[PDB]
Amino acid sequence: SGFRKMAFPSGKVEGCMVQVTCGTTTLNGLWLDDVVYCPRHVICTSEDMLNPNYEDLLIRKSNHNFLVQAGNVQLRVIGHSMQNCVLKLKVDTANPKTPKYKFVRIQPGQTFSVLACYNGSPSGVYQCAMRPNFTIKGSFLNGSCGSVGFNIDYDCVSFCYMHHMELPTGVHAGTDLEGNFYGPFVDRQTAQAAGTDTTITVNVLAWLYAAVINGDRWFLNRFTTTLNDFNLVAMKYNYEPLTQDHVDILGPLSAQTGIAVLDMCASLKELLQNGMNGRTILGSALLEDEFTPFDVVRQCSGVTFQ
Amino acid sequence: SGFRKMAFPSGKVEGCMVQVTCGTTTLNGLWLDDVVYCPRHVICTSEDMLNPNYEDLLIRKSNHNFLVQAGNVQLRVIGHSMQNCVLKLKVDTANPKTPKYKFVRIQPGQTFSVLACYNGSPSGVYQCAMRPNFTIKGSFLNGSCGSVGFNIDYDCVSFCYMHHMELPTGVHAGTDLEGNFYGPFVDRQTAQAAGTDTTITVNVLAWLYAAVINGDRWFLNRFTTTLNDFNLVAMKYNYEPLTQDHVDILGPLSAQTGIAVLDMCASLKELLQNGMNGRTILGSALLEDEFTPFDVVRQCSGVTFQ
Ligand SMILES: O=C(c1cc(=O)[nH]c(=O)[nH]1)N1CCN(c2ccc(Cl)c(Cl)c2)CC1
Ligand SMILES: O=C(c1cc(=O)[nH]c(=O)[nH]1)N1CCN(c2ccc(Cl)c(Cl)c2)CC1
Repeated sequence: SGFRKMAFPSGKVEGCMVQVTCGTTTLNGLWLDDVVYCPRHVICTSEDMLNPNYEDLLIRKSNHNFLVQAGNVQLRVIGHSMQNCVLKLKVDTANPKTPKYKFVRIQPGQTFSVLACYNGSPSGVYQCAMRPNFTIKGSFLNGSCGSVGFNIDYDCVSFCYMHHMELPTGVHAGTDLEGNFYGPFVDRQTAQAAGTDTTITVNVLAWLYAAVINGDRWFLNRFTTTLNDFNLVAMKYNYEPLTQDHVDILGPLSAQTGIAVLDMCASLKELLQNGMNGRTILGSALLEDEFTPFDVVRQCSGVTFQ
Repeated sequence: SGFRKMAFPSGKVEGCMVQVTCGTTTLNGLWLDDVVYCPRHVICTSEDMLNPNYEDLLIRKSNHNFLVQAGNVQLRVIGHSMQNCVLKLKVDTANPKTPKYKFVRIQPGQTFSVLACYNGSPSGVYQCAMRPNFTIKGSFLNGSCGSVGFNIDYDCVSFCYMHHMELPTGVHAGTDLEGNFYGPFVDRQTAQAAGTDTTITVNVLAWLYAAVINGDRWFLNRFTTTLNDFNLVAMKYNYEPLTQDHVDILGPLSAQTGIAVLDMCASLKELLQNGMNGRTILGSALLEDEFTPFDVVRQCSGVTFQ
């Protein structure tokens, strides 16, 4: 029993991180087979950042302007190209630690682990969610660009995020591994604003089911509601609307605890309208929305990886 | 910027986990050089658990009653012995992935990362603190015994915890890697109770400094207090007393923010006496005590590992 913010084991990703330097700028890269992936803004200088023209900046570089290091070894760059907002550096050596992997573009509400890195070296791992406004609430300092987010499915690493920048509100923005930003952001040092964020309802319900599984039941009641009555109250508190697909996703947790989804929705309705009265759920005094239904199942039923 | 519950990268530990079976009982082991370390209760059957006599139970076993698997490979056990509450299984092959390591017995209030494992396979990583009552608030299911806790210092893995059991309150108890329990527990399936827990004051203050570093300042005030006046109020709320060594430990965070420790103590005094008024700090509505001063520095100044 117990319930923690649990990240995936990071070892398969640690062996893919490298350091990329172009000029006086150093950040992290991801080395898979014989390609190093990194944010294209590594090629900017201070003069370029407010409004870079990346096609111009790249035509002015050659292979030897890029220094790639994996620990002590230097990797010889033998070609370069740009895909959307990522740079792809072809190197002369295939990474012998390349895991089975794929690239996935995730949707808002999904969770992933971040391996935060500096100078090509892993510093720490943590779990976060992609917010509805396509930012993440990360923890990143100077030098962290190029750190990646991932999930593990069986034996396969699904890369879903590469870190590019911090916004003025202190939250973070980046791309999938094909270089497409999540959200309406661009890789220039202009001032950009994230849209208003909402609470991820299906995740809050998954976490209430985790609470029940761990013996925290004080918030339950005998009422029920309809999807339409619930969504009317949720909109007033800036919660995402609940769909029938969400209800079906929660099926396994409803079955395991014997509490119907629409009954759990009635409890959540009461908690939105009356607050928690200085009581806690799973050790929190706020409603938590960065666990998916799959996170809860995984952690309350015990799945491992190869 | 940002602040997360950040674990150490787990890759150096992942390569040390193995599966140990004795009879019908399987749990996890830690394979370092040519020794596998695991909880000694792997040798108990249902008849033994209420009151095992481990010296008797072990004399009745031979090397071949122990099945050790590292993935697909089976390791041949060529000797066995007991140290306190851990079993040490000598095997015929030295683990080629053995990191630089040491064994440390930690003190209450310190933090570490846990690599939760099932059947020798890593399932997830999370950060926890050793509580003042020598339990940890973990997340562990059936099959998790033998999972380890660790820190990383430069290039060295410091192992500090091996998981042995869950107590009736849902919290967890285990040993250092020389087999000595933390706290007054024993490895028999009797009912054992943990002592009353307290809040780790020096960690709460470290987390308030992290808040200031990230722009959350609403709780600050101009007052100050003395160590003796603070400790009088803290005892009333079940907070650990603050010592001069704690004050000195917080030195680097005091310097970086310009707020004296005893000024921060005056703010904490007000928060204990008046509550948080439905305001939050770093995204929490409770005072958080599982970050040490070193955790905060590491995360708000950017240290990596080799
Ligand atoms: O290393 C960090 C960083 C990341 C973070 O998350 N937090 C933090 O404090 N620093 N930066 C800030 C972003 N920068 C940058 C350069 C050129 C362009 Cl064109 C763009 Cl868009 C961004 C690179 C260096
Ligand atoms: O695998 C878990 C487990 C661990 C956990 O943390 N949570 C959970 O639900 N299950 N167990 C429970 C403890 N058990 C045990 C056997 C013999 C002795 Cl003599 C003792 Cl002391 C303990 C081994 C199997």
